[PDB]
Amino acid sequence: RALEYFEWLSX
Amino acid sequence: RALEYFEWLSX
Amino acid sequence: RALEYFEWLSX
Amino acid sequence: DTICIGYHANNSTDTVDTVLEKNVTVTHSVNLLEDSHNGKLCRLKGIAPLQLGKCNIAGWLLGNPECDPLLPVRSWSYIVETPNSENGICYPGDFIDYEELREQLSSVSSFERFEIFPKESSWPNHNTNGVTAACSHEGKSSFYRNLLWLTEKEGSYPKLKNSYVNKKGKEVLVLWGIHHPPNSKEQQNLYQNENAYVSVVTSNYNRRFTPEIAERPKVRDQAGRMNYYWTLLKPGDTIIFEANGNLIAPMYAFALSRGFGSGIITSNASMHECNTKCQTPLGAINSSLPYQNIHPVTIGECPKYVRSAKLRMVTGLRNIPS
Amino acid sequence: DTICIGYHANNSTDTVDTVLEKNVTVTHSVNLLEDSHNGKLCRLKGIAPLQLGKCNIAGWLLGNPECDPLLPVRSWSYIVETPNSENGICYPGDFIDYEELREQLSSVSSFERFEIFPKESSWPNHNTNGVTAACSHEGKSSFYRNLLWLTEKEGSYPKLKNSYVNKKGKEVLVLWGIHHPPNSKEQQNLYQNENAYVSVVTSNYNRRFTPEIAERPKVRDQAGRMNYYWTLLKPGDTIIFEANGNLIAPMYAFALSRGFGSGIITSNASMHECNTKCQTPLGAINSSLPYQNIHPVTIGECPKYVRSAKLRMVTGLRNIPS
Amino acid sequence: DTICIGYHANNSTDTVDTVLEKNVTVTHSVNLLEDSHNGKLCRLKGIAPLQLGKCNIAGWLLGNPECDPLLPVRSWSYIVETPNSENGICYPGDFIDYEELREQLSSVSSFERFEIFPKESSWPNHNTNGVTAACSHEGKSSFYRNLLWLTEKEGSYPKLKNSYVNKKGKEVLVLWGIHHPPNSKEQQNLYQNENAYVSVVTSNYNRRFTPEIAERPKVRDQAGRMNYYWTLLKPGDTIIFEANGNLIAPMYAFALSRGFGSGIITSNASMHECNTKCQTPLGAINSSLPYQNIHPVTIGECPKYVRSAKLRMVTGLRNIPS
Amino acid sequence: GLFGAIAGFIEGGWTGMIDGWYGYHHQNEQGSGYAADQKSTQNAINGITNKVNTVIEKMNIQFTAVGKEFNKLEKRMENLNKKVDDGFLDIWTYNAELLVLLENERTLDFHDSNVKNLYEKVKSQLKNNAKEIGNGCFEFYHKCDNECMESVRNGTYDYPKYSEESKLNRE
Amino acid sequence: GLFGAIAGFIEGGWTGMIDGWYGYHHQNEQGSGYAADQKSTQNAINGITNKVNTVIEKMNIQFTAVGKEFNKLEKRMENLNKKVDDGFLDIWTYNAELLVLLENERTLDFHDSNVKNLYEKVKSQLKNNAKEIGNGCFEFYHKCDNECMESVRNGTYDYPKYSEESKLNRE
Amino acid sequence: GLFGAIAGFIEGGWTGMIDGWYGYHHQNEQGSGYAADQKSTQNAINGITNKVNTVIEKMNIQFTAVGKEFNKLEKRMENLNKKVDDGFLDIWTYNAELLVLLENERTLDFHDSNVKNLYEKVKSQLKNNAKEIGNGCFEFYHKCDNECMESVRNGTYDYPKYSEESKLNRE
Ligand SMILES: *[C@@H]1O[C@H](CO)[C@@H](O[C@@H]2O[C@H](CO)[C@@H](O)[C@H](O)[C@H]2NC(C)=O)[C@H](O)[C@H]1NC(C)=O
Ligand SMILES: *[C@@H]1O[C@H](CO)[C@@H](O[C@@H]2O[C@H](CO)[C@@H](O)[C@H](O)[C@H]2NC(C)=O)[C@H](O)[C@H]1NC(C)=O
Ligand SMILES: *[C@@H]1O[C@H](CO)[C@@H](O[C@@H]2O[C@H](CO)[C@@H](O)[C@H](O)[C@H]2NC(C)=O)[C@H](O)[C@H]1NC(C)=O
Ligand SMILES: *[C@@H]1O[C@H](CO)[C@@H](O)[C@H](O)[C@H]1NC(C)=O
Ligand SMILES: *[C@@H]1O[C@H](CO)[C@@H](O)[C@H](O)[C@H]1NC(C)=O
Ligand SMILES: *[C@@H]1O[C@H](CO)[C@@H](O)[C@H](O)[C@H]1NC(C)=O
Ligand SMILES: *[C@@H]1O[C@H](CO)[C@@H](O)[C@H](O)[C@H]1NC(C)=O
Ligand SMILES: *[C@@H]1O[C@H](CO)[C@@H](O)[C@H](O)[C@H]1NC(C)=O
Ligand SMILES: *[C@@H]1O[C@H](CO)[C@@H](O)[C@H](O)[C@H]1NC(C)=O
Ligand SMILES: *[C@@H]1O[C@H](CO)[C@@H](O)[C@H](O)[C@H]1NC(C)=O
Ligand SMILES: *[C@@H]1O[C@H](CO)[C@@H](O)[C@H](O)[C@H]1NC(C)=O
Ligand SMILES: *[C@@H]1O[C@H](CO)[C@@H](O)[C@H](O)[C@H]1NC(C)=O
Repeated sequence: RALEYFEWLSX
Repeated sequence: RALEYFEWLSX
Repeated sequence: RALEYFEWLSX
Repeated sequence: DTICIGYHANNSTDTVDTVLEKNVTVTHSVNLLEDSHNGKLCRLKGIAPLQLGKCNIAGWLLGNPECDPLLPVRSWSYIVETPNSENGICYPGDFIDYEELREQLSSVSSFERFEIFPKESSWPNHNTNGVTAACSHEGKSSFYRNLLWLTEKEGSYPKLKNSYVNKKGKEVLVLWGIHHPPNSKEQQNLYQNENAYVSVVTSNYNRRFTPEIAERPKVRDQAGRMNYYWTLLKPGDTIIFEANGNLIAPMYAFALSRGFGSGIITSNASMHECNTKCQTPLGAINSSLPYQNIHPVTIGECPKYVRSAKLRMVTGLRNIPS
Repeated sequence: DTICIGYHANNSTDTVDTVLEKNVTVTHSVNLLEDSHNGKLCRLKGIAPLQLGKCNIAGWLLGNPECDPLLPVRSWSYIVETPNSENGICYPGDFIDYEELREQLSSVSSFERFEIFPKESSWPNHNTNGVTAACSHEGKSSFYRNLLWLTEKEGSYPKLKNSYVNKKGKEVLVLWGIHHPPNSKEQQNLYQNENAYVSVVTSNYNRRFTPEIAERPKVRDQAGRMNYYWTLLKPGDTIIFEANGNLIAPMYAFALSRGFGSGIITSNASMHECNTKCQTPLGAINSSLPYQNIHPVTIGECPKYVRSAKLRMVTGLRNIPS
Repeated sequence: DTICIGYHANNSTDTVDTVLEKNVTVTHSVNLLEDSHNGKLCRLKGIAPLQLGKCNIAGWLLGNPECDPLLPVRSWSYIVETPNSENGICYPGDFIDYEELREQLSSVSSFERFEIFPKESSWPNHNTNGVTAACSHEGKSSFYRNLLWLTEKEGSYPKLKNSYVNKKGKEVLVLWGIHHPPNSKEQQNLYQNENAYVSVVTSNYNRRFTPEIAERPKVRDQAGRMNYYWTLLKPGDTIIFEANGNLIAPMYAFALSRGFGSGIITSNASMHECNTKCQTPLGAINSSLPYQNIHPVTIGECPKYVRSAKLRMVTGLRNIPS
Repeated sequence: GLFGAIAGFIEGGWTGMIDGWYGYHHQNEQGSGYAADQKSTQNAINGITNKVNTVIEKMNIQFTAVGKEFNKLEKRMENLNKKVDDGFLDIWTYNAELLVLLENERTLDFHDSNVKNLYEKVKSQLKNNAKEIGNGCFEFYHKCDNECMESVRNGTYDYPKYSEESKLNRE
Repeated sequence: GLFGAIAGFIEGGWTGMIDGWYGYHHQNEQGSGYAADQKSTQNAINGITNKVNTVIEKMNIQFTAVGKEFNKLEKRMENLNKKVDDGFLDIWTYNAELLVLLENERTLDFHDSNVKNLYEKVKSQLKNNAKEIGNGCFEFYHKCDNECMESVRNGTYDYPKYSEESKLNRE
Repeated sequence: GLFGAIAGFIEGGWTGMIDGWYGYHHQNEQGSGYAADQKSTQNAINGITNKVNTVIEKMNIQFTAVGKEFNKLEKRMENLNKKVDDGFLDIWTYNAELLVLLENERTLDFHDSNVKNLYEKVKSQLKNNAKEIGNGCFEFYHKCDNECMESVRNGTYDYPKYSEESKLNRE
C-alpha cells in the first residue's frame, strides 16, 4: 500500500 | 464496570 | 538469562 | 508562597506485573481472574441437573436394577455422573456406539420413560421371565428394567415380529440386546434354534444380528455375552423387530426432547438448594470476571478458563507513600 | 513578527477506536475489513464451477434421471450444491462412506464419464431392463443412468463374473448397489436364488455383500432397500464383480483428476459471466484487504474471516478543525 | 568548561525490525529463534531410539523375514521409520486398525518378544510348515517369524482350541491372521472344510472371522489375501483361539510397557554416539531458545515451531557511530 | 517512568490528597492544603474505565464446554481432541497474561504523562512570576492568596496582574 | 495525548495547512501564511506506511476452507470440527480487534510526539531571540523577513545575526 | 524517536563510552573524558532483562508432538488434523513475530526516554550556572574541576557554591 496523502511525498 | 474511586466523578 | 553487557552490573 | 504539583498515594498493597518490571505496588487495581467456587452442585438458570446416583449413562439407560428408579418424566440442565459408578452394564458385553449415544444425550433436555412393548401382551408364545445373577438386586437374580429376556416356551421359540409406531411427536430412543451363549447346548435350551437371527428396521435403520457361539473367559461369572444396541426413531416412523432367538427385547423406551447448553460432567459435589449461571465439576461460579482458573469443564455462562495464577490489571498509580 | 507550530486538520469524519478512548474523529485512516460482495457465482481464476442443478452429489454420481445430464467431460474450480436439492438417492437405502466420498470429490478438478460395462454386451443371460417408480422420470418408472438393475432371465440367474482393467491413466470411481427385497418371494422372483451373494475385489479393495430380507416401513413407497457402495480403482488395477443375485451393476464410471483449492459449497446465487479470485456462498469478493466479515466459507485467495463489524486503522491525526 | 550527556555506541551490525521501521542497526540484541541442528539421530535423555531398519511398524510386528531380528527385549525413547521402507506386509491383505495400533505403540516404551504358542507343541494334528514366496528370505520361500500358517495334516483339519493366560503383569499385544484363498479347491486342499471359521475371544474382545473366496488381481504374485488382526490382552486376562481352518496363528507376542514423551518419526539421519533433550527428523536441537524453525515434528523438550525466518529482540540502543 | 515525573523529579506521592489521582498542594499566608485537579483525574478515570471495559468486552462469554469419551480403538481421535483443547488453552493463557502485562505498562506510563502534563501546564501559566524549586514545586515572586491559588488551579492565572511585583522581588 | 501537544498546549489543527501533517504559520511585514514541514511529515508517512503494511503482511492469504459433513453416528467428530472452527474464529477476531486498538493508540501518540518534537526543535533554535506566547507560537524580538522565516523552517536560523537587536527589544 | 533525544537533539552515539549505555563526557582544565552513568544503565539493564525473560517465560516447553496416520477412508479426519496443526502454527507464528516487533519498538522508545530523563536531570541540577549549547552539552559559567564534574554526575551539584562566579561570568 502507499499513502498518497500529500503530493510531494516520495512512495 | 465503573471506577468509583473518588466521589465526584461523573459514571 | 543475564545481560552481561557491562562488567559492573549486579546479575 | 508556594504551590506544588503531585499525585495520589494511599496505603494499598496491591501488586501488579509489567513488562519491564515485576511486582509493582499500586494505589488501585482490578482483578480479572476468578478463583472462587461454592463447592456445590446447583441449579442452572432455575433448572436442576439430572443425577444418576450409583449409575452411569449405560446403567441408567439399560435399567440396571441396583439404581433407584427415577420419576417417569425428567427435565434437566446438565447430567451428572459420579466418579465411582459401580452400576453400569451388569451383564458382560459390548454397548455399540455408546460414546455417540452419550454425545446425543449431551443435547437432550428431557425424557419420558414409557412402555413401548408391554410385558405380558407383546411376545405371545414366549417366556419373558428370564433373569441372571450378574444383574442381581437385593441378593436375588434379576434383570434390566427396560429390557426383557425372551426365551423358549413349552419347548419352542416361534418367530416373533412386533412393531412400534412413534406417535409421541418426538424422537424415541429404543434400546435392545443380542445374547451370545457360550455353547450350542445352551443356545438350543434357550431359543430352540441353532440358526437364529434378529432383525431390526426403521425407515433409516437396518441391521441384522447373528449369534456367535464360543467359550469365553468368565466376566462377572458369565461366559456368555450380551451386545447392546440403540437407535433414535424419528416422529411418525415405525420400528420393526423380528426374531427366532437371542433377542433381548425392548420393554421401555425414551421420548426425548432437545435443548441447548447441556452436557455431561463427572462430579463429587452434592446438590444444594441454590442457583447459578455457571457450573463446574468442583462447584458453581458466580462471577462476571472474564477469566477463571478453577476448571476447564464448564456448563452455562462462564468466564474463560486459563492456567494463570494471577491476572491483575492496575488502574491507579505507582504507590509511593514515602 | 510571529511564527507558530501546528498540525493538519481537515473535514474528515472518519472515526476509530483506541484503548483509552472510543470513537475518535481523525484526519486519515485505513479500513482493513472487507464487507462487500457482488452477490454472484463467478469463475475462479478463469475456471467455471461445477453446478449440480437439482441434484446433490449422490444424485449426480448415481445418475438420478430427474437431473439434466451433464457433458461427458467436465473441469471445474469448485462444486456448488443448491440448498433445496430434491433429487438425490431416489431408491431408499444407505450410501456407505458417502461423506468420505464427498471429501474425495473436494480435491477432484475433472471427471470423464465413460461406459465401464456396456449394457447389452456385458451381462449375458440376465435381464437389464429393471426399473422403479421411486426413480421416476417424466411420469414413467425409470432408473439410475449410471447403474443397471440385473434380474433373472428366462427363469434363471446364472452366476456372473465380469471385470474392468483401468487403462485411463487416472483413478476411476466405480459405484454399485446391493438390493434388499422385503420378502423371499420377491428375492426368488428377481434373482432365483435365496442364498445369493455379491463380491467386489481390486488389488486393495475386498468386500462381500449378502441380501438381508425383512419387511420394512415404506420409504418413497418402497419396503425394499438399496445400499450404495463405491471404490477408487487405481491406474492399471483391475476390479472384479461376481454375483448370483441382488447386484445393481455399474454401467458408467468416472475417470478422475486431482487438483488444489477446490471444495463443495451450498449456494443460492446464480452463475454470471464474471471472474474472481475469491468466492463465497453469498457472492464473490474482490479485495486485497486482510479481513472480511462476509462468510466463513471461502474458495480461493480470500481475506481472513472475522466476526468484527469494524476494523479501521488510523493513519492521520486527531482531527480538530475548531 | 563543558559537560555533555550522551549514549553508547559500538561497531555492532545487528539489525532488528520494529513496527514503524524495518531494519534498524542496534548496539545489542537477542536472538530468540533457533535454526541449527546437528544432523544426527541421538539418545533422548539417555535412552536410545527404536530403529526398525528396513521395516516399518507392520513388518516389524508381523515378523517379516527380511528385517534383521531385534534383541528379545527392547526399551526406547522414540521409534524411527525410514522413508523407503520396502519390507512391510509381504503377503497381500488388510491390516485392520493398523493406524490405531501405531498410535498405541506411540506411548509404548518397552517390549518383550516371547513365545505365546510354541510351534511344535500347540497345534497338534495340524501342519505348521506353511511358507510362501511373497515372504521370501535369502531366495527361499518363507513366512512371518511371529505367525504360523496352520494347514491340514494327513488329509484332515481337526477343530483346534487353544488359549493363553497373561501372567506377564503387563499388556500383551497379540497378532493373528485370516487367510482367504482365491478358490474353493485351494480352500479344501489347505483346510479340508469349505465352511470354516475362526473365533478369537478375551474378556473384552470378541470377534469371528469367515473365509471369503473369490478370484482377485495378483498382488506380489498372489491372488489370495491375508487379513491381519490384533488385540491388547490385559494383565491376568485370557485369550482363546478356536478354528477349523484359515487361521494364521500367533506364535510370538509382545509384552508391553507404557511410557511418556515418545512418538514415531520418519527420518533419514543416522544414529550417533550423542545425547540430546530435543530430537527432530532432521537432527537434534540443543537450545534453550523459545522458538525454532527447523521442523514441526519434535520429540522431547523442544522450542515452539514457527515459520519465521527471523525473531531478533533488541536490548541495546539504536547504533549511531557517526 | 517514561515521562520522568512519577518516581522521577517528583519523588513520592501524597497520602494527604484523598480526593483525586493528580493534584496540588499550596502554602500561603491564609494557610496550606491539598486539592486534587478534577479535570485531569476525570479524564484519566474515563480512559482507564474504557481500557478495563474493553479488556473485559474482548473476551466473549464461554458457553458450555465439556469432555467427550472414546473407546479403546479411538486413541487417535482422543489425542486429537486433547491436542485441540490444550492448544486453545495455551493460546488463551498466553493472550491473557501478555495483554495484562502490556496494558499495565501502558497504564503506569499514562499516569506519569498526566502528572508531567499538569506540571508543565502550571509552569507555562506562571512563567517568570515564580521559580522552580524542584520536586514539582513553584515559589512565587509575589503574594498569592487563596483567590490567586485557585486561579492557578482552574487555569485562569493572571500573569500581568502580578508581573510588576514579581519583577521587583526577582530584581 | 501522551506528549501534551495535540489537543494540549496546541489546542486545535489547521484546516489552512493543506500540504502536510505538521507545519508552520508565520506572520511578518511581507505577509502571512502556512507551510508544512516536509522532513517530519515524510518521516511520519514512512513510519505509518510501514505499520499499515506490516499489519497487512502478518495476515497470510486465507486459502480454501469449506465445511465437512458427518452422518448421524458421527456427532462427536462433527462437534469437534465445529469446536475447532469456532475456536480459531474467536482467536482471530480477538487478535484483529486488539491489534487495531493498540496500534491506533500508538499512532495518535506518535503524531503527538512528532508535533512536540518539532516545536522543541524550533524553540531551541530561537532561544531568547523570541518569546513563547503560548499555543505553540513564538513572537520575535526582532524583524524576521521571509528569508529569516525560511531559515527557521529549514533549520538554519542564525541566532547571533539577530542577537543584538533582540537583546535591545527585550531590554 | 518518541522522546526526541536519541537520533534527535543528541545526533549520535559515543564509541568512546565503553562502560555503559548512557553517560557523560566532560572537558575541564584537568583534562577530558567519558564516564557512563551506572544508576540509569543498571536500571535499564534490569528492565530489559525482565522483558527478555518474560518473553521467554511466556512460551511453554513444547513437549512431544508427532504426526498421525489415516487410511484411505479417513480423509476427513486427516484434513481436520491438518487443519488443526496449520491453524495453531499460523497463530503462533503471528503471535511471535508481532510480540517481537511491538517490544522492539517499545525498547527503543525506552532508551530514548532514559537519555532524555538523564539530560533533564542534569539541566535541572545546573540551572543558570551553565548554558545549553545544544547537542546535549552544557557550558559552565564557572570553573568546574573533577570534583565539581563528579558532583554533577552523582547528583550532588552545589548550585549556590558557584552561583556568584556564574552570575559574574553570565553578567
Ligand atoms: C513484591 O512486592 C511486595 C511489596 O509490595 C513484597 O512484599 C513485601 O516484602 C517485604 C520484604 O520481605 C516485606 O517487608 C513486606 O512486608 C512485604 N509486603 C507485603 C504486603 O507482604 C514482596 O516481597 C515482593 N515479591 C517479589 C517476588 O518480588
Ligand atoms: C462517535 O463520534 C461521532 C463524531 O465523529 C458522533 O457523531 C456525531 O454525533 C453528534 C451528536 O449526535 C452529531 O451532531 C454529529 O452530526 C455526528 N457526526 C456524524 C459524522 O455523524 C457519534 O455520536 C459518536 N458515537 C459514539 C457511539 O460515541
Ligand atoms: C538493512 O540494514 C543494513 C544495515 O544495518 C543494510 O546493510 C548495509 O547495506 C549497505 C548498502 O548496500 C552496505 O553498504 C552495508 O555494507 C550493509 N551492511 C551490512 C552489515 O551488510 C541492508 O541493506 C538493509 N536491508 C534492508 C532490506 O533494508
Ligand atoms: C487502608 O486505609 C483505609 C483508610 O484510609 C482503611 O479503610 C483500609 O482498611 C486500609 N486498608 C488495608 C488493606 O489495610
Ligand atoms: C452473585 O453474587 C452477587 C454478589 O453478592 C449477588 O449480588 C448475586 O445475587 C449472586 N447471584 C447468585 C445467583 O448467586
Ligand atoms: C471534504 O472537503 C474536500 C475538499 O477539501 C472535498 O473534496 C470532500 O468531498 C469533503 N469530504 C466529505 C466527506 O464531505
Ligand atoms: C477488482 O477491483 C479492482 C478495483 O476496481 C479492479 O481494478 C480489478 O480489475 C477487479 N478485478 C476483478 C477480477 O474483478
Ligand atoms: C567489534 O569490535 C570489538 C572490539 O571493540 C571486537 O571484539 C569485535 O570482534 C568486533 N565485532 C565485529 C562483528 O566486527
Ligand atoms: C548443549 O550445548 C551447550 C553449549 O555448549 C553445552 O554447554 C551443553 O553441554 C550441550 N549439551 C548437550 C547435551 O549437548
Ligand atoms: C475559577 O474560574 C471560574 C471561571 O470558569 C470562576 O468563575 C471561578 O470563580 C474561579 N475560581 C473561583 C471559584 O474563585
Ligand atoms: C535553506 O537552507 C538551504 C541549505 O540547505 C539553502 O540553500 C536555502 O537557500 C535555504 N532556504 C531558502 C530556499 O532560502
Ligand atoms: C559523590 O557523592 C558521594 C555521596 O553519596 C560522595 O561520598 C562522593 O565522595 C562523591 N563523589 C566523589 C567520589 O567525590
